[PDB]
Amino acid sequence: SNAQQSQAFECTLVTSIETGAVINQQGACDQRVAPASTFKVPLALIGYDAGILLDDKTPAWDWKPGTEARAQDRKTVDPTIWEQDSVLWYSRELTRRLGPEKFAAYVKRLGYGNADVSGEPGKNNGLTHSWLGASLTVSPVEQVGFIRRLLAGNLPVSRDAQAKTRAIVPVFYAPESWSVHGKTGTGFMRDEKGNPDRSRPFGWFVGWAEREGQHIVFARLRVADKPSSEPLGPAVRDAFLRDIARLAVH
Repeated sequence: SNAQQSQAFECTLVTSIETGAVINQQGACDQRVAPASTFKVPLALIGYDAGILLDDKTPAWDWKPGTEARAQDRKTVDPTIWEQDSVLWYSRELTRRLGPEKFAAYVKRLGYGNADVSGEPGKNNGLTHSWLGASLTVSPVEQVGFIRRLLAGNLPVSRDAQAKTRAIVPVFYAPESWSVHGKTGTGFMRDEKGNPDRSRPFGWFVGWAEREGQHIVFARLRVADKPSSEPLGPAVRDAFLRDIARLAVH
């Protein structure tokens, strides 16, 4: 096989909030990958603490000509839609108001992954592409640790910002009355030259879930070595919701 060796892998990490113990772990769950749209969770947190984001419906911004955005994103967006629909330009409008110093200050203070939002050295894309592949990476275990802290309010930002961040995390309902609060992410791994490799798509689903008062925190990440027709983030999500009852039984 003239191609390079396969770097595909899967992780599924579920931990109990009440006992602190791992419930189900498939894969090493320690590999770092760009958070993609999962970064909207700590970015909402940064925005609510800084005061650019106010509540679940404000500020409402309108897409305007000249801004890079998918055809579905060209509408009016507020924090709820931003999270539910993964609106990339709203994230970049939020970082543009934050500025490079405030942005790297919050990411470092949150201890989120490698806390590197400088971007690719030479392209000055820290504020626009760092969470997509340019610099910032995070592992499943670090996704679970951050979400655990967010869920308890122990992150080093205001507790009201954490409450407002939890409120716009999208909600899903899984079998056996599991209420799931999760965020997807989809992207491509980088090739040797630093360009997106479309044969290496990846998908995330990270968040927490509740059933009859018990809480779990989870992270699922799939990194493929072959192209996919559908976005992996939503596919990983749908598979996780179908499985979470058997996954959380231990």
